[PDB]
Amino acid sequence: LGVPRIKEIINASKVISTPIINAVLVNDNDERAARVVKGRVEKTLLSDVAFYVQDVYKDNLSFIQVRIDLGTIDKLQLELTIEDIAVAITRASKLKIQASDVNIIGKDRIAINVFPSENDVFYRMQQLRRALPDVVVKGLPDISRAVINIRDDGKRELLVEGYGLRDVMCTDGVIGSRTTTNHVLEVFSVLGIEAARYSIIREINYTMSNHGMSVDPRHIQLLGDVMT
Amino acid sequence: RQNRRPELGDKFSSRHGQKGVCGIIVKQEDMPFNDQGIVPDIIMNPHGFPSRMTVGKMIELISGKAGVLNGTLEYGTCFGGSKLEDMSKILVDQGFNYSGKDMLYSGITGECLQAYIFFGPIYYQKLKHMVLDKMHARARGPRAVLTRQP
Amino acid sequence: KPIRGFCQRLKGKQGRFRGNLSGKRVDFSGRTVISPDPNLSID
Amino acid sequence: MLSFCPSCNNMLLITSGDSGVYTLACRSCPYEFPIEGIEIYDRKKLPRKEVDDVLGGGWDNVDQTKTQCPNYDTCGGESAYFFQLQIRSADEPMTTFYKCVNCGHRWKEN
Amino acid sequence: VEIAYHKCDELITLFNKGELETQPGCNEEQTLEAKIGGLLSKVREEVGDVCINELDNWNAPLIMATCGSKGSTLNVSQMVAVVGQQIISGNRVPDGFQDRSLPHFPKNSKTPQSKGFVRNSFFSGLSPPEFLFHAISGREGLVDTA
Amino acid sequence: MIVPVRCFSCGKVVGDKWESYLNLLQEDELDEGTALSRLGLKRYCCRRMILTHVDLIEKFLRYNPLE
Amino acid sequence: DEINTAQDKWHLLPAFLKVKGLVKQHLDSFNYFVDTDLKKIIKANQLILSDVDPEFYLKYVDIRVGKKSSSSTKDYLTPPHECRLRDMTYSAPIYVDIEYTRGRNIIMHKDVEIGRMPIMLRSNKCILYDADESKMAKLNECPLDPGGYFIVNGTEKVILVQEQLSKNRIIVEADEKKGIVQASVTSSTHERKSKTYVITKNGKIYLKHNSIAEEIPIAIVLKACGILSDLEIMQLVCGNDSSYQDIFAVNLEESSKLDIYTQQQALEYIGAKVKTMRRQKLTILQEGIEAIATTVIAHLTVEALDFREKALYIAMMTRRVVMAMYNPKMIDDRDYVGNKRLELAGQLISLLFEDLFKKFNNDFKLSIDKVLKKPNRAMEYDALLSINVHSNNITSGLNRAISTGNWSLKRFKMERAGVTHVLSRLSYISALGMMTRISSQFEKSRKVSGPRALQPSQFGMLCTADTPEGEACGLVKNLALMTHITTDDEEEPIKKLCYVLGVEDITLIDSASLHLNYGVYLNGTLIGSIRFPTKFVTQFRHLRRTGKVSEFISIYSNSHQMAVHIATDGGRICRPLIIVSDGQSRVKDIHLRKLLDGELDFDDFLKLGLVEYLDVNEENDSYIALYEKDIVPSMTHLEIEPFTILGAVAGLIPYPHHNQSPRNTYQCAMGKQAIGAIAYNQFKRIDTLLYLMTYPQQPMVKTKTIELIDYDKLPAGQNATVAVMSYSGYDIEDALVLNKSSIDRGFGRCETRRKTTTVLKRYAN
Amino acid sequence: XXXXXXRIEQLFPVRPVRVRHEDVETVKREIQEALSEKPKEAAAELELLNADHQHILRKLKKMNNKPERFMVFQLPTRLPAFRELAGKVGSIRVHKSGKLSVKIGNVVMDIGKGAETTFLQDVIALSIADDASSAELLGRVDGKIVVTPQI
Amino acid sequence: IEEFPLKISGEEESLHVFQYANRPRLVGRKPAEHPFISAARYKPKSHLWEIDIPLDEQAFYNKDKAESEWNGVNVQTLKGVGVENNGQYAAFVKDMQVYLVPIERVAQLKPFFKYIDDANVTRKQENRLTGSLLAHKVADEEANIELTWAEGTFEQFKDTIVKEAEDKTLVALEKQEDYIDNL
Ligand SMILES: [Mg+2]
Ligand SMILES: [Zn+2]
Ligand SMILES: [Zn+2]
Ligand SMILES: [Zn+2]
Repeated sequence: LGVPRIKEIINASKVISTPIINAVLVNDNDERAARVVKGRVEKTLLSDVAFYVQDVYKDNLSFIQVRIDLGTIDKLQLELTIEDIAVAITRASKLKIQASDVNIIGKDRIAINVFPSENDVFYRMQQLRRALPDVVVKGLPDISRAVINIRDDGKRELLVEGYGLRDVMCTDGVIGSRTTTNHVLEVFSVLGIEAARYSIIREINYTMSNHGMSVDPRHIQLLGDVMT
Repeated sequence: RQNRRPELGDKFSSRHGQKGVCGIIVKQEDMPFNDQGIVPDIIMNPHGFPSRMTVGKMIELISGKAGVLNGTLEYGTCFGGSKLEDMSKILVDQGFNYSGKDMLYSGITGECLQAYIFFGPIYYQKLKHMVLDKMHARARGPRAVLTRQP
Repeated sequence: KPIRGFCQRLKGKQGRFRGNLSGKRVDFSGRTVISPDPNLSID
Repeated sequence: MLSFCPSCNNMLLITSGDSGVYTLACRSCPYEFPIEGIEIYDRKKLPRKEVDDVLGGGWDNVDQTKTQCPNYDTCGGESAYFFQLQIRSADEPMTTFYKCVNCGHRWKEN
Repeated sequence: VEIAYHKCDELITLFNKGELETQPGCNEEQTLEAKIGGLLSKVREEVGDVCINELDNWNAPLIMATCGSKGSTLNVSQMVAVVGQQIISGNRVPDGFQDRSLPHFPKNSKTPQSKGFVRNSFFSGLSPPEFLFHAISGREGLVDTA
Repeated sequence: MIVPVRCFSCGKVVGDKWESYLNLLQEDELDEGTALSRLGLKRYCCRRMILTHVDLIEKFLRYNPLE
Repeated sequence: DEINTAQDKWHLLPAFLKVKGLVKQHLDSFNYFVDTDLKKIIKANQLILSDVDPEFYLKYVDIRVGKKSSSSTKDYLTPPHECRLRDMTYSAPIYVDIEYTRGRNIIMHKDVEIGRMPIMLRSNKCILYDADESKMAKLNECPLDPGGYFIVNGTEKVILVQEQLSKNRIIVEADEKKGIVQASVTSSTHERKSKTYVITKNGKIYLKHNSIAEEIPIAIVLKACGILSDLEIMQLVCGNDSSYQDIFAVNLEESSKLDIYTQQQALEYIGAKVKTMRRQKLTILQEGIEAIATTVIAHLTVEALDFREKALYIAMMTRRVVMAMYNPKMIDDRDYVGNKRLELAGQLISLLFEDLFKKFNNDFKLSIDKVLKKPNRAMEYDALLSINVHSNNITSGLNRAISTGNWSLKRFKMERAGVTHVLSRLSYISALGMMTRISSQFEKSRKVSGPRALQPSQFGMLCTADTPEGEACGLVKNLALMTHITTDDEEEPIKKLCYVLGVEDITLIDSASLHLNYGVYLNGTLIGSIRFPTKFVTQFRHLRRTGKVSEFISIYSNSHQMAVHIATDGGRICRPLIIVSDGQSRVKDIHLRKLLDGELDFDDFLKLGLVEYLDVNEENDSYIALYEKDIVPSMTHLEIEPFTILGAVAGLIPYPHHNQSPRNTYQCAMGKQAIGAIAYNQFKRIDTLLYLMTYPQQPMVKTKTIELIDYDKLPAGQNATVAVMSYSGYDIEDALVLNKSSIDRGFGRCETRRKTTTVLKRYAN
Repeated sequence: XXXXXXRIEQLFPVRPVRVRHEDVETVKREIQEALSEKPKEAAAELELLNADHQHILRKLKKMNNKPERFMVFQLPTRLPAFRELAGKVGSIRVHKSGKLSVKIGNVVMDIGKGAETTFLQDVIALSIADDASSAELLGRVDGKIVVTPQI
Repeated sequence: IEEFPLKISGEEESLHVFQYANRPRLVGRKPAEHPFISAARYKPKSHLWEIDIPLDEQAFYNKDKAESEWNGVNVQTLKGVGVENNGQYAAFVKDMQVYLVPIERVAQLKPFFKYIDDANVTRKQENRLTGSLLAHKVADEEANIELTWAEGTFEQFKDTIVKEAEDKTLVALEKQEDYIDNL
């Protein structure tokens, strides 16, 4: 919130430290109202709901077995049991090495099979085991973390530490009309150049309003206008 | 060798980070005086104390006053030194206020100052930055050969 | 590598542009220590 | 896996032999642990990563002081959170930053 | 201050023997930090309030602070009552030694004295640990400015 | 270097009391305070002029170059 | 009056300062140089040979400074003040004994001067050693002058104490979005290098040396260094902790990923990556090149076929890395005072003279070859006219390095600037504070403020207020009042003692039990493990208190990193401390009575086990009481005097504990600029600039420091009668009102003396 | 330990003994002797040292006539004057309350256990004769012994 | 309240200790089987130990891979250089007396893949050099000192150790105060 923040704003750098997306919600409750949206914006959840992961070998078949715990998926409010976890596993292990047929034996014990210049099968199975409990099953893979905030009232707004504003704007239960990010270039690519200059002016003004710097807003308006 | 009178703009400091230049040099009779006719060599603003929070300077003034009145050099060692109660006792024994605040008369009106003035010796150092070596002025003269600028 | 070429003359804080074109040393100027004066007008 | 041979203590690996046997051969040493209806499983626990409560605010734990904000006409705030920093040379005094408890307006009184 | 120190060491012994109620926004290790810092700041503010309320009419620092020419009630309270808490990098002074700030305190001790709380004022003088903690706080402010 | 002729604040002559003060300290020893009071230095300015003086000329004369 | 330990234990500070003055780091370092390091250089470079005329050699037998064997006295040295006046160098001749063969089988000795050695002021070879102020008067030198600088071409030059990270020691640091790198900057007597160590990706651990083309994976080097079992690898680097196993398993897998390995297969892999050796000994390009690569990978030079020591060192390197990757805050602060060392003037001149002597020997051999390449009439008589002429180069280099501060060491290959500064003569305090001044390592990336903040671990070692302003704010530091810098003592007789005290050698130790007991480190190297780490520490400390090992060796125990650490190297900062045993101090005021009576000088408090030195690392293991009143029976030491946490300059401040700390720092700045008395010979001096007060007065309120450093003898200031009031309106914003007629009577009256030097130079015509 | 990833039992694949991070220290002291299972920073050290005396005395009692057991002793490399040092040097004494001591010479020292060696140890004899070089086996080490001089 | 005498002996005996880091002292409650020894080797002027232990053939041998990858793999070679350490004395109890024999060059033995060495060299087939370089130069140049592993002769050694332990008896005179400095 200081010299580096003003530098970021007036340099229009594409990458900023702490890009915060402020998202207002539709309802007023914690249980099953705002935690649902928070879960809809989360980084990775395999390790969060895997509860173990296996490296299983047999006479001629190999299993990577994981036992998703319904208790965590229910207590932490998420909408996923098996199928979306399996398809996310397919996408992620394809982006890593490959994934053609991810099977589900049932009862949350989804198993991943590997089959084929030697010991490469074991190496790829080990690397799949290592890279497995890190993949995204729920939420946008742009948000490092979300955090429910209180504006000194009974309104529990949530601001996310991510780089995706359109996704958060279009997420269910988030009001897209009032949803702003502190990243000027993110505002520009999603909302327009006029919204870009509005974001510039609000960001600069707020930045110097947190240090007691009483600058007439016309100077900030001229800075935004000459920038956009 | 060159003798140097302290003049306007010469820098002085007082062992507590309280530096500053000579703003004015005034005649002795215009200076305030106490009952014995003691007159200050230096007058320093009270506004330098509250924000810098140099209580050590006040304790130094009181300890130095008690020391000159007692005939002994005092000690202001870190985490130690001459206790303030002892210095106040010396000050009271010699007829002065315990807090080092004497009543002065104005040198220009002659009346009693309506506030008691913190009065006593403080060690002051003259710093190497004299205005005689800093005063510089150029109208026209030597110019850079390459750029034809001063 | 101390060899000062043409582009070294123009680049830098003490180069050509920032050192002589936009900003330079001026005649009829002075500098000394400042002291207070209340009997002086504010202007 | 993370298993090693008893003979040369090198790390054991899975290799595919004839009939696709997933024997745990040890490289660098003639050691062969075949699989005859035996299950080699490596289970490691994973964190639950419980929920995290509302961030809210802990301004009750912040040093206050008796200063009226510049915006006293709008909000009658007699108190202001403060912290002192010396953002000047060591010959100027310290700088105190304020934040009104009634409006949140920040200012620095130096 | 003795009342404040008592609550601080009670929280210390609770945290050490067991587990305190971790604040929602921050984890376990810093919830004791927040509780102790709030309590010490409250005691400093209350002591300074008592000092200022007992200040004399025609007090020079009080007049300068009231008219705004120089200083403030903070400076007056630090000179007279208590230089409250030395804060560096946004929290109390961290361990300069192994799990400890200074070797003049017990190891893994988090008492207010051990982590920067200066009980003394500038009138009474700073004890050597408090003096060092104050020096680091001043240096922290001076740093970054360059 | 050498004792100043006058007190800086009052102008009272203190340069004629340095040797008497030294003799009071050495011969028939007294406290510094009573030795200053015996010489007539009542004011604390005249007291400090003698009490805080450092006689550096006696040390400079050890390097006299025209012996 | 009866001696009270609470208020009379402070006299140990004057006792310490009598024999160990403020300017003693420079003094002791230079004495050590000229007394033993010169012999060390002359015994390293003892003989020079030629390809031709094999029946001929030159031998350097002995080295001396300033003395010949002809007479008991030393040679006449032009005194340092005369050197200052005549713009020459205060130097003593270097005399050697030469064994050069005569053609008719004749063997002789000689006393031949090979140059002038710039002698530090008030050292052993300096003429002002043990002078009684009467010889100082005759030599026109100030008795209160600090000494410890050099006069080269008439200017006073001081080699500032140098801060730098400790060599031969593992430092581990993390980072955000990049990975964890942790180095071990290892310096040999002829080759310095840093074994970098980073995690490239996927939690894979690599060893990154400059001479190695690509970072060798960690399992490869571990297998190369004899530890080739690939379970004991994981045992050494992982122990029994479950998390580290999976943290480490990836680079275990890689070891077989490439091809299964013997020791020599890994050795060949390492050797394939060695860069070059300037195309000499080309016939070494085989598997054997890795032997030199591993020999010159660190300071643990291996001269045999057992690689256990280097293997365990690299395993600890790896395990520290794995700890850091498991969780941060296992890193070390690079600004912790325990992790820094202070190079001194003697060490600097030792390495500089070693380089200059190597140049001199190379050039002497060149001249000898040119002379003896002639076929006929190769008369051997007076083969030393060359060295008589050739002695100027050593003197020229030795003088110029000090004069300019740039030290061009070809052998060690770096260029450093600012090693020397002109000793400041603004004030006596300015000179004394330029002494005991520490300059930190450059290339520090000044944009950040890590090595700019003040650390709690510098308490009592570096002054807490004497840090300069403006640009080098936090980079230049000052020594505290009561401080010592350790000197390099031999490590071999302490390893044997550690083995005697129950430490079992690592070669006797197996991998599976290494992280189950405490491991004993000698200068960062695992020499073995011990049961009863606390008993071992106590017995070692008892041996050191009884004088069986040097008082400067530091022993402390880390519990997080299960290790007993023993340090013997020089450059560690330490301060003395009263030992508190069984809840009581060991001084008990009978020793104090003896001390003020004259007996028991400060050394005897060390011989008697009452006082011991503690470095920053042992202070982790200690529990110091500030006062005798708050000694609880769990504390291990007691402060002699807590005001010693301020340096010499900060001791000029009266009641500094009643001030805000920035005020103390600014007074540390301004006190060096105060105008006053410089020296007893200030009117005999002729300086480029000098400010002198006509009527300086000693402060009415002084401290113990100003009388411990003789500030009351040459004070800089005056006791002004001060009225604290608003007056005349000309005193706003730090402005002062000065009494006219106080200025008339001499208050503040100073003077400036400026010198102008010209030389009537003769010309070729 | 924690969860272990499950013709000759000594030829079965060997996995490391793994202990969780939350309890690495506690199990560490338990397995320092349990891994062998042979046939406060001052008080804890003293009590474990007294246990070391009881174990050391137990082992000397069970080594009285066994024709195969060896111990390795760690003696100081510079013993008190009396290597060409032969004969009787001194005694190892059992003090009251279970504590032991060693009198190597005129001096009195204490005797501890040292690090445990959880792997096979065997002693051999080297006799390289010009006629025939032969290596002779003697026995197997049952434990290390460390004796430390005390001031 | 008893006294147990220790006696030094074995002045000429070269008694080495083998440290098989490859195998535990005891897998279970009982001590582990002492492995059979054959074809042991020692290199003088290098103090290099080579010890061969055959592999079991009835289980876990991978004979086909063994012979197809390396010609000779029946034995298992544990290689480890003896390290000269002082103060390590080997002990046993006979008659309530602990008999000490100094230990010469304990060695740490780790498995050696010389067959992998030879396979690699056969694949690849188609100047003071002092310091650690000289150590390996000596090891691979001056070598081939075959040893004959004669196992079982303990009684001769033990009765010999007793023979030097009872015939000689020496008393100590060095002051305890002098011993501490001698440390
Ligand atoms: Mg200023
Ligand atoms: Zn194997
Ligand atoms: Zn407000
Ligand atoms: Zn006067």
